[PDB]
Amino acid sequence: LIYGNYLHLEKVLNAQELQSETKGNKIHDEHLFIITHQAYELWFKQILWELDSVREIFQNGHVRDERNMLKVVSRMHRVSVILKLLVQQFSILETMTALDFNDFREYLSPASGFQSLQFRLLENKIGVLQNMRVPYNRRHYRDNFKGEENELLLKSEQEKTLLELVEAWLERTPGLEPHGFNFWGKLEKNITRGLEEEFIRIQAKEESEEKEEQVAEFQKQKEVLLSLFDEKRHEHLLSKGERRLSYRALQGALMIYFYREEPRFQVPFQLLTSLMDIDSLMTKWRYNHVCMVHRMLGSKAGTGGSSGYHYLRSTVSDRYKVFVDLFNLSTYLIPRHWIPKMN
Amino acid sequence: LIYGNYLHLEKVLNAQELQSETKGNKIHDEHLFIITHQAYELWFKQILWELDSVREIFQNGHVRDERNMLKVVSRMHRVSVILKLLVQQFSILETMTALDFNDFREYLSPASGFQSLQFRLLENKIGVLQNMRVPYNRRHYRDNFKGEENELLLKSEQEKTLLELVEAWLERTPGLEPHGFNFWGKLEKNITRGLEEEFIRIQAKEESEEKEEQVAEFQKQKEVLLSLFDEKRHEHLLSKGERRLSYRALQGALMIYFYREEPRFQVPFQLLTSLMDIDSLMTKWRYNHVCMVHRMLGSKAGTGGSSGYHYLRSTVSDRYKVFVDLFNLSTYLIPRHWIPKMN
Amino acid sequence: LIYGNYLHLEKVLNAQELQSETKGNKIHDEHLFIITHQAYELWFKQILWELDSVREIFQNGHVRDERNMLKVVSRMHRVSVILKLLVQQFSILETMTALDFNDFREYLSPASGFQSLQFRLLENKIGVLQNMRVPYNRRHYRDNFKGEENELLLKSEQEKTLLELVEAWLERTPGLEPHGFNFWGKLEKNITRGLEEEFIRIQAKEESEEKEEQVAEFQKQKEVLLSLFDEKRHEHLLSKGERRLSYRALQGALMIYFYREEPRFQVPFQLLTSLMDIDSLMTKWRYNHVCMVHRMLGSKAGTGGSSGYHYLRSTVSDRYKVFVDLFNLSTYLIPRHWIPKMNP
Amino acid sequence: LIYGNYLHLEKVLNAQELQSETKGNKIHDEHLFIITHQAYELWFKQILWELDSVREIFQNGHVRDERNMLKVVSRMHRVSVILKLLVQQFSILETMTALDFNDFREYLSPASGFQSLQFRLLENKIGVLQNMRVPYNRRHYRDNFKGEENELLLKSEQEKTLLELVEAWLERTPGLEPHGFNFWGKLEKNITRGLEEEFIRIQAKEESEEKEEQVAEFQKQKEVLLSLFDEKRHEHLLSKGERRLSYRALQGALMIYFYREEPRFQVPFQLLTSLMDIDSLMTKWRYNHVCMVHRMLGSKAGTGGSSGYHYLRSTVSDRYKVFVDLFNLSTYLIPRHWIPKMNPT
Ligand code: HEM
Ligand code: HEM
Ligand code: HEM
Ligand code: HEM
Ligand SMILES: O[C@@H]1COCC[C@H]1[C@H]1c2ccccc2-c2cncn21
Ligand SMILES: O[C@@H]1COCC[C@H]1[C@H]1c2ccccc2-c2cncn21
Ligand SMILES: O[C@@H]1COCC[C@H]1[C@H]1c2ccccc2-c2cncn21
Ligand SMILES: O[C@@H]1COCC[C@H]1[C@H]1c2ccccc2-c2cncn21
Repeated sequence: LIYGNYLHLEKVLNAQELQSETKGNKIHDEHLFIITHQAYELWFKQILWELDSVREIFQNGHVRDERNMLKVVSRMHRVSVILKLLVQQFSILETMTALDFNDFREYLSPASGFQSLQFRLLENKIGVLQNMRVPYNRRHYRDNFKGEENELLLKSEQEKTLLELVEAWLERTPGLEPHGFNFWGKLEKNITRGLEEEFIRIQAKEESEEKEEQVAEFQKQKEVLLSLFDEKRHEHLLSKGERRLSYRALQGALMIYFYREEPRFQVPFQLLTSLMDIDSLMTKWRYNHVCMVHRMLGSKAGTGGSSGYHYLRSTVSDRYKVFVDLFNLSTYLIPRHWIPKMN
Repeated sequence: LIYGNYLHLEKVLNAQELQSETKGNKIHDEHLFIITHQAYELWFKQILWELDSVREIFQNGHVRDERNMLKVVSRMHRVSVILKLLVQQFSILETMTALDFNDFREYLSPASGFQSLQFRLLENKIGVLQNMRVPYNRRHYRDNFKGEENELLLKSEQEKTLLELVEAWLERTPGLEPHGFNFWGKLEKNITRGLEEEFIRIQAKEESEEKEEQVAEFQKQKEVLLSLFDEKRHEHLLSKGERRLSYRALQGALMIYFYREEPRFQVPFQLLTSLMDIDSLMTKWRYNHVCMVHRMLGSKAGTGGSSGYHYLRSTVSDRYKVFVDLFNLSTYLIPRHWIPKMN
Repeated sequence: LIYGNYLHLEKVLNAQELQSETKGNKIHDEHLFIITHQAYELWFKQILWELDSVREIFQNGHVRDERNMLKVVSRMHRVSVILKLLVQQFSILETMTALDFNDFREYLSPASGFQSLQFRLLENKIGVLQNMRVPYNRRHYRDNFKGEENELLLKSEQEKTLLELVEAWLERTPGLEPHGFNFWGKLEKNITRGLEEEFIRIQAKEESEEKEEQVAEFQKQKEVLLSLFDEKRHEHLLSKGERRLSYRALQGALMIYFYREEPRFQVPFQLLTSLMDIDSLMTKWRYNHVCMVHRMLGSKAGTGGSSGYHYLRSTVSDRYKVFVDLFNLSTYLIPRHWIPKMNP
Repeated sequence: LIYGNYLHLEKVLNAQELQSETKGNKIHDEHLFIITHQAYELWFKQILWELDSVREIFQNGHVRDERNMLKVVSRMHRVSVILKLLVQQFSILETMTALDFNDFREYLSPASGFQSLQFRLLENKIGVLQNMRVPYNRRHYRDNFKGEENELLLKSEQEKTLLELVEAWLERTPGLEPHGFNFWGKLEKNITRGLEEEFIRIQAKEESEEKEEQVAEFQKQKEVLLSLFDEKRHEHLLSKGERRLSYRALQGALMIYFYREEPRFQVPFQLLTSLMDIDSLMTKWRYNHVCMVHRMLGSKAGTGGSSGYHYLRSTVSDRYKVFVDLFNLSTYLIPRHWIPKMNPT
C-alpha cells in the first residue's frame, strides 16, 4: 500500500471540526483541544488492545507457561509506558491559556468527559468497581451512554476483569500448600517468634522518653504484622472495599514479594510491579487532569450545581486503586532472617 | 586552579561513610542512599542560594525596575527547573529494593527526615506557616533541631518570607488606584452589568430542565463573583488560613492574571506562573516522597508509634501550598469582554 | 453535542486496519505501529496549524506590534512543547521487539516514510532547502508524491517559509541604521580596541607555556571576531549553504542576542530561542528515529541498493538546521563592556 | 547518628568556594556551576561504586549463577537509570545565560574538564581504549594528571575492563560447542539454504524495474549475512578498532539475541540490553555536553588555538561506543524460521 492509505489518514486527518468555526467565531486554540483528545483516544484504544489480549491469555489458563508469562509482563509494561506518556501529554494543554480556553468553552456544551466510552471501558476492564464508584450530580456513570455503547459497557462489567484474573492466578501460587511447603504456616511461626524477640528487646532498654513511643509503636506494628494471619479481619475489610484480593491471593502475592530474588519468582514479581505501575500512573493521570480542570474552570464551576473539581478530587484516592493490596505488601515487610528459607 | 581543587572534591568525594560498614556488616545499597541524599542537599543549597538572592531583590524595593524583574523571573524559573529534576531524582531510589533497604535501615536510627535543616529553611523562606502546619508525634518541627541550627531556623521564621515580599509587590500594582485607573471599581461595575445581561439571556430562554439547571448555576456563580468584593469575608478567611495574600495583593494578582497578554503584564505574570510552578513541584516532590515511604516502609510504620505515610500524606494538601490564592485566581475568571479596557 | 461526535471518533477510532490481519496472519504488535504513526500525524497536523498561523502573522507585516509578537512567541513555544513530547513518544515503540516488528514488516511494503506528506510540508514550511537536501537512492523527495498532494507540496516550496519571514523581520531591526544608532560600526571599533587592550594584557605576562596557550587562543579568537565584519565571506558561505540568513538579518540577530536583557529585546529574543528550540528538537526527533531504524532494520538493510540507516544518519546534521545562524551567535560573544552602550 | 553527621554535610555543604567572590567581583551564577559539577561528581562516584562491584562479580567467575546474574543485571540497570538522570541534569545549566557564564569564565582558568578523574576512570573501566582515543591539542588524557591520581588511572587501564569481562562470559555461552548443540554450524547451513530459497523466488521471470532493485538488495543482504562467517574479516576489523568483541564472544551474543524469548536467555539478554543502554546514554551525555559547550563560548574557542566544540563532537562517534558489536547484532537479523531449533544440549 501507500503510507497515508495504510494508516487511513483520509479518516484521521479529516476528523477535525471546530465548533467555534461552525458557529462563526473561529477560535484558534480549539484545534489544540480537538487534537489532544483525539491523541488520548488513540492511546486508550491501544491500551484496551493490550489489556484485552492480556485478559484472554489469563482466561485460557496457560499464564503460568513461561512463554505466555513473558507476553503478559511485556504488554503490561507497555501499558505502563503508554500511561507514562499520557501523563506527560498534559504539558501540551498547559500551553493553552485559561482566557483562550473560555473563548470556545461555550461551543463544547453539553458534551461531557463522562461520554468517553474508551476511558470507562478501560476502568471497568482493570477492575474499578461500580458499587464503590463516586457519583456526580446525583447521576450514575452509565446514564451518559445510551445505546449500543451501553451494551458494550455492560460486557466490560460482566466479563472477568484483570483483577479477577490476577486473583485467580495468585491463588494457584506453588508453596501455599499446607501439606507441601506450607509458607503461611512457616511464616506465622518465624514472625510470632521474631516479635517475641523484639518486645523483650525494646523492654531490655533504659527507661527513656523514646520508650513510651516505642512501646506504643510495638502495639501497632504487632497489630499490623499479626492481623495478616487473622482471616476474619481480611473478610471484614473486603466487604468495606478496603481490600480487593481474596485471602489466598494475598498469600501468593506475599510469597512472590518475599522470594522476588528467586529465579522462579522474578517474572511473576515483574508482573506485580507492572500492575502497581499501571495503578500509580492511572492515579497520576487523574491528578494531572484535576489540576487542568482547576486552571481552566475553577474550584466552584461545575454542571448545574456541585463543582466538577470536587468530584474529580474524590477520584484521585485509594478507592480507585484496583491493585491496592499489592501496595500494602510493603506494610508487612519483615527482616530477611524471619522469611522461611529453602535447601 | 585545578578542577578537583576548585570543586573541593577532597571534601565532596570524601564524605561517604557507610554506617553498616562501620558496624561490620557492609550493605552495598547504603552507598546509593548516601549519594542520593547528598545530591538532594546540594540542590537544596542551590535552591536556597537562588531564593535568598530573589528575596533580597524584593527587600531593596527596586523589583519593579525591569532589569531586576528579569533576574527574579529567571532565578524563580531556575528553582522550578531544579525542583523538576529533584522530582525525577526519585527514579534513582526506585532501583533500590524494599528488602535491600531494610538490611541497612537499622544502622540509620535515630537520624530523621525532619533533621534536614535545608528543607526546613526552604519551607520557611517560601512562607510555609508554623501555625498552618501538621505536627508529627504531637511534636513541633523545630524541636528536632538544637544549637546554631535552631538559631538559623528561627531567623527564617522572623525574616520576610517570599510570600510576604510578593504580597508587598502585589499591593503596589499600578491601576488599583481609586482616582487612577480604578481597576477594582471598573471590575465590580462590569461584573454587575455582565451578570445582568447573562440573567435576561437565561430569563428569555425557553423554559426547560436546562433553563432551571442554568438558573441554579447562575445563582451560584453570581454569589462567587460578588464574594470577591467582600473584604471582611477575605479578612475572616485569612485568619482561618484559607487565604494567604492580603485583599490589595489579591486585586494586584487578578489584574496581572487578566492582563497577562498585555506587554506591561507579561513578565509579572511569568513570576506568578513560576511561583505556582514552585508550589506545584514542591507538592509533586512531597507526593513522590510519600510513594517512596509507602513502598520502602509501611502505611502504619513510622517514628514513635506515629503515622509515617499518613503524616507525609497530610503535607500533600492545599494548606502546604503557600501560593494557594494564585491557584484560586481561575475560580474568578470572567468572559474576555467583561474585563475593563486598558487603552 | 456529544463527546464522540464532536471529536469525530467514528472516523478516528475506525481507521485501524492491520495488514497482517487482512492477509490472515494477524500480528499483535502491528496495532501499536498503526496507533503510534496516527498519533504522530495528529501532532504534525497541529504543528502545521500553529506554523501556518505564525507564518500569516508575519505576512501581514505587523509582527513588530507587541500583541502579534506574543501570539508568535507563544505558538512557537507550543510547537517546541509538542516536539518535546514526540521525541518522548519513541519510548512507546521501544517496547516493540526487533523480532515482533519483522513479523509484520513484510505486510507494509512498498509504503515508505517518504510518503508522509505532513512531515515534508512541515520541513518545507520551516525552511528546509531542496538544493541542499541529501537525495535517497538518486531520487528526490517529491517523486514519492503525486496528484493533489504533489500540488500542495509545491506551494510549500514556493510560498514564504518561516526562515524567509524571520529574515525579513530581522533585517528591519531598529539600531542597525548607520546614521542613527550605528550598532555594526560601534561594534567593529569596540572589538578592534578591545582586542588591542587584551593583547597588551597577554603580552605583559610572564613568558611560560601558559602564556603561549593564551597567545594561540587570542590569535584564533581575533580571527573569528574580525571575520564577522567580512560581508563577502558571509555571501560565500550563504551560496555554499553553510549560512542561511542574509548579512543584515545576522546583524539584527546579534543585536537582540547582546541586548537580550533590554526591555525592547526580551520578547524578540524569546522568539529566537523558540526557533532554536524547534531546530534542536527537530534534530533530536531525527536522531531518535535513526536510533529506531538501526534497532529494527540494521546498519545496512535499506529499500533499494542504498542503506536506510546511513541516509537518515546524514539528515541528523547542521545542513538540516534551518536556524543554524542563530546557533552560531554564541561564537561571537564578547566581554560585556565591549558591547556598545544603549541610547536613551 | 544525626542526619547531617551521617551524610557528612559539614564537608558537602562547606565545599562551595566561588572564585569570582575570592577575586572580589562575585558572580551569582558561579554557585550554580559549582553545585552542578559537584552533583555530577557524586553520581560518577556512585556509577563507579556499582561498576566496580559488577566487575568483581565477573572476576570471581560465578556470573552464570542466577543469584549473581541478577545482581549484575540490576546494578547495570541502576547505572542506566543514573545516566538517564545525568542527561536530564543538563536542563539545570540551560537556565544559565551565555552572558552570565562569561562573567565568571575567566576565574575558572586554567582548570579543565579533562581534570575529571572520575569521568576518565569511568571511561577506562567500561572499555574506552587509549589506542582509539581522539587527542586534544596533541596532549594525551593521562598528561592532565599527576601523582596518586595518575597511579590510580593506570590501574583502570591495566585491570580487566567491563568489556573484557563481558567478552570472557560471552565466549563461555552454552550451545556454541561444535560437538554439542553446534549453533554456528546449524546457523551457517540454514542462512545458505535460506538465501538460496529467496533467490529462486526473486529469479522467477517478470523482468521489471522493481525486480532489478530487488536483486541489488538481495545481493547486498547476501554479502553482509555471509561476511558474518568470515572469521578473517572479523580479526581484520578488530585490529582496525571497528569491532571490539572476539569472534567467539560475537557468536555467544548472537545466540542470546536470537533466543531472547527463551527462559534460559531472558536474563543474559537483559544484561546485553543494559550494556547497550549504558553506551547509548554515555553518548547522549556527550551530545548534551556538546550542545552546552556550543551555547556557551561558541564552536571555535577552546584551549591553545584548539576547538573545544569540534573535539567533543568527535567523541560522539561510534569509536567511543564500547559495546558497538551489540548494536550491530540487528544487522544480522534473519527470518524467524531460519533460526536453528533449540534441543536439550
Ligand atoms: C481543558 C482541559 C480539560 C478540562 C477543563 C476538562 C474538564 C473536565 C470536567 C469538568 C470533567 C468532569 C465531567 C464533565 O463535566 O465533563 C472531566 C471529566 C473527564 N475528563 Fe476532562 N477536561 C479536560 C481535559 C481532558 C483531557 C485532555 C482528557 C483526555 C481524554 C479528559 C478526559 C476526561 C475523562 C475521561 C473524564 C471522566 C473522568 C472520571 O469520571 O473519572 N479531560 N473533564
Ligand atoms: C528510602 C527512601 C526514603 C524513606 C523510606 C524516607 C522516609 C521518611 C520518613 C519515614 C519520613 C518522616 C520523618 C522520619 O521519621 O524521618 C521522612 C521525612 C522526610 N524525608 Fe525522607 N525518606 C526517604 C527518602 C528521602 C529523600 C531522598 C529525601 C531528600 C533529601 C528525603 C527527605 C525527607 C524530608 C525533608 C523529610 C521531612 C518531610 C516533612 O516534614 O515534610 N527523604 N522520610
Ligand atoms: C519501527 C520504527 C520505524 C522504522 C523501522 C522506520 C524506518 C524508516 C526508514 C527505513 C526510513 C527511510 C525511508 C523508508 O524506507 O521508509 C524512514 C523514514 C521516515 N520515517 Fe520512519 N521508521 C520508524 C518509525 C517512524 C515513526 C514512528 C515516524 C513518525 C511518523 C516515522 C517517520 C518517518 C519519516 C517522516 C521519514 C522520512 C524521513 C526523512 O526523509 O528525513 N518513522 N523510517
Ligand atoms: C557551562 C557548561 C560547560 C562548558 C562550557 C563545558 C566546556 C567543556 C570544554 C570546552 C571541554 C573540553 C575540555 C576543556 O577545555 O575543559 C569540556 C570537557 C569536559 N567536560 Fe565540560 N563543560 C561544561 C559543563 C560540564 C559539566 C556539567 C560536566 C560534568 C561534570 C562536564 C564534564 C566534562 C568532562 C568530563 C569533560 C572531558 C570530556 C572528554 O574528554 O570526553 N562539563 N567541557
Ligand atoms: O464539560 C467539559 C467542560 O470543560 C470543557 C470540556 C468539556 C468536555 C468536553 C466536550 C467536548 C469534547 C471534549 C470534552 C472534555 C474532556 N473532559 C471534559 N470534557
Ligand atoms: O526516618 C527515616 C526512616 O526510614 C529510613 C530513613 C530515615 C531517615 C534518615 C536516616 C539517616 C539519614 C538520612 C535519613 C532520611 C531522610 N529522609 C528520611 N530519613
Ligand atoms: O519503509 C519503512 C521500512 O521499515 C518499516 C516501515 C516502513 C514505512 C512504513 C510503512 C507503512 C506505514 C508506516 C511506515 C513508516 C514510517 N517510517 C517508515 N515507514
Ligand atoms: O575548560 C572549561 C571552559 O569553560 C568553562 C569551564 C572549564 C572547565 C572547568 C573549570 C573549573 C571547574 C570545572 C570545569 C569543567 C568541566 N567541563 C569543563 N570545565
